[PDB]
Amino acid sequence: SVKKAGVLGATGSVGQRFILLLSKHPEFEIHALGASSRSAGKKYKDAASWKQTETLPETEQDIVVQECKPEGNFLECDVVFSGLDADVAGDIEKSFVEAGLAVVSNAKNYRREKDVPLVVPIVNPEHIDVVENKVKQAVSKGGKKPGFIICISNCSTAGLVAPLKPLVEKFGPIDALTTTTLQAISGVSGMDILDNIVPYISGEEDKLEWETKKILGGVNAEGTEFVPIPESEMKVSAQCNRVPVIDGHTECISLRFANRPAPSVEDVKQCLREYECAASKLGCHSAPKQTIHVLDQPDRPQPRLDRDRDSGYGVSVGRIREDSLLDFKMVVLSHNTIIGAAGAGILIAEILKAKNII
Amino acid sequence: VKKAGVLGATGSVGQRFILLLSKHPEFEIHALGASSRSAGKKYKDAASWKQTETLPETEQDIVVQECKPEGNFLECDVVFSGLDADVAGDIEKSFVEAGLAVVSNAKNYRREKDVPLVVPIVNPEHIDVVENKVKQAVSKGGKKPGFIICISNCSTAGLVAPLKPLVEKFGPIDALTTTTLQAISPGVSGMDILDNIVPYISGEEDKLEWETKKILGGVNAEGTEFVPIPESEMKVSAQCNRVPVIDGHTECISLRFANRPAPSVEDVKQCLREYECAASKLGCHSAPKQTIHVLDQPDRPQPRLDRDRDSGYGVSVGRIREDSLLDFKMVVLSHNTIIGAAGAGILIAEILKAKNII
Ligand SMILES: NC(=O)c1ccc[n+]([C@@H]2O[C@H](COP(=O)([O-])OP(=O)(O)OC[C@H]3O[C@@H](n4cnc5c(N)ncnc54)[C@H](OP(=O)(O)O)[C@@H]3O)[C@@H](O)[C@H]2O)c1
Repeated sequence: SVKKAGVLGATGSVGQRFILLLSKHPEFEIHALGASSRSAGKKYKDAASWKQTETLPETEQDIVVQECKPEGNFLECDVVFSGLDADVAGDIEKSFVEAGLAVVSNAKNYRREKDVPLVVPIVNPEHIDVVENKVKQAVSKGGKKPGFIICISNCSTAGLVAPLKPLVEKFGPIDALTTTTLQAISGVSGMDILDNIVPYISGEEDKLEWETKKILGGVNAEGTEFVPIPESEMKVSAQCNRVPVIDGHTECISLRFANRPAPSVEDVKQCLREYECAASKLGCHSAPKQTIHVLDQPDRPQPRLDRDRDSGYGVSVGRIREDSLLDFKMVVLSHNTIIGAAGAGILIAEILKAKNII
Repeated sequence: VKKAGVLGATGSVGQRFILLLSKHPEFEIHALGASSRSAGKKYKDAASWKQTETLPETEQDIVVQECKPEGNFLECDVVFSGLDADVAGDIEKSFVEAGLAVVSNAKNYRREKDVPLVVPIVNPEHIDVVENKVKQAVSKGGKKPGFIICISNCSTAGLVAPLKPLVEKFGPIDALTTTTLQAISPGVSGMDILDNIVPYISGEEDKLEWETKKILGGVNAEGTEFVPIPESEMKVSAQCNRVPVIDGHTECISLRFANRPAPSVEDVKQCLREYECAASKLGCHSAPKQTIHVLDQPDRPQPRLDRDRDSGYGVSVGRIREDSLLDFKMVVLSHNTIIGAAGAGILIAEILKAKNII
């Protein structure tokens, strides 16, 4: 069965990738596209300075970009993805929720809101239960389906937590966590980055440190709001860097378990290679069976040689070994195809589709 | 005016030694050694000049010699070594036994209990072990005994440079992380590194972890051997990466003090600003009096923006801020001219000469 999909901020970078993906999806129909006044009225192909290495089909190319209001075609969408600029996403997404619509957003605005799930779909799909219970209890009493928002974490946060989930399931809570990122370009000018390193990405470290606590966190007794891992319970230290690499974020991570003793390296590696995410078990269309590709070569993963090879995995993980300060260190290569805003967004909608929320 | 030898003169480290010595009035380039397939040839005909700056042509005409203590090598007041580790142990041993003063970049003798491992802007006082030994041999036999001082690689020197003043002021550091983003400056081809990250430098993390504890360690009661900091009292975790950058290693670092409670972030910044290395206080020519350059901009240091401008400091240090796991984190940029093998070696020779060990 085909659900109708809308895209807010459709002309932007993340918006482009949303439409590109949904275009190949057998379960979704691109029904409404939204951007600013500068774009409204134009065919998508004229509204968007297309920056993807892949071209878009003609039928999607001719679709007329609409204003970002819960109106006409947007009121007809079963799910509304959002890559809106944060300057406008606040007001707009709220009115979409108010109109009773299902919003899956990459905007940072509502990420830290207490009743809003912050979801890396290959890691914490269970955090969606909060909206699931709200929705299903509302409709069972005969009332109108409330409308809600689920937020998509960034590629960097998603890369950090991805290997952590199986490890936390098997060996219990992680109380200490470091990450130094080596982040790719995919604005950053050639002037800024060529033969250079910028040891600062604005807001990225606070994002990384705070979001991971919510994603790996829990819910309050009333089951309506999220209770992120408190600071006394888990320390997270991020250092983010831009590097002269076109595609694929690398993270050099360190971790310690709260429960003693630490497992063995082989148990850790075996845990990571064996993990199947909840979304795969639900039978979701865009979910990877295995979310992690464990690599044994001592110089792997590398962004350039493992980008395509492992594009079916959430992350590639290499150099898993015992640490000198915490328990283990390892190297993580994110894959945009799976854990990128667009890929994460579609999977959330599939999870919503299964479980009958949309 | 001291006469200088260079072993493994044709290699990357040898080239840097020769170049830097030619710009130095206190030294005379007196002997050059390399492989037997180089021996008997002018230096320009023996070497593939991989440097940016060209050599004065009078230096180019120097005939390279076999790596043996035999002719011009026997008259050198200091012999610098840039031999590969698979032959260096044999040759450097011969030189020491011939009575010569060896300053080596090779790894072979670094872990020896009696051999100083020196980052001369950090632990020049470790040379006192050699000094007292030479003092002992003069009283006993009349002649100098022959010795090795080992030079730490640029990566270790970068880590330890800002730590020295901190430890002097606030006491020992019991925990320390580093993720490095290391410049090209086996080799490393463009094919490996361009538009890519290589999360592995062979032996690098091991050296970084072990050598730190010795460099920041002490001397036994008799002043005859080195007592590196016990593993339990300083946990050091390194994660080394190669990036597409020509010159200037970046290190993303975290540290915690053993002495509780921690100083403030303001105390730390000013401690680094006020540090003047002891080699500068001795009057050594190559030692930077402003050893550390702290930068206040949120996006600095950057290798390409700061490598020429800060080429006369040991390190530039930026983004000094409170940490959430350990006490503080910060971004460190190394300056090869000062703390690289050649620059470090010349400074050691300057200290040796000032202290009459020659
Ligand atoms: N070279 C140029 O002239 C130029 C132009 C655009 C972008 N860029 C660069 O490329 C990047 C791509 O942009 P982005 O996706 O990061 O962010 P963005 O374009 O500013 O915003 C993302 C999406 O939000 C929409 N939007 C913005 N303001 C809106 C409003 N007031 N009401 C409703 N929708 C609104 C945009 O549609 P609209 O397309 O209608 O604005 C776009 O689809 C930018 O960060 C920028 O650096 C350069």
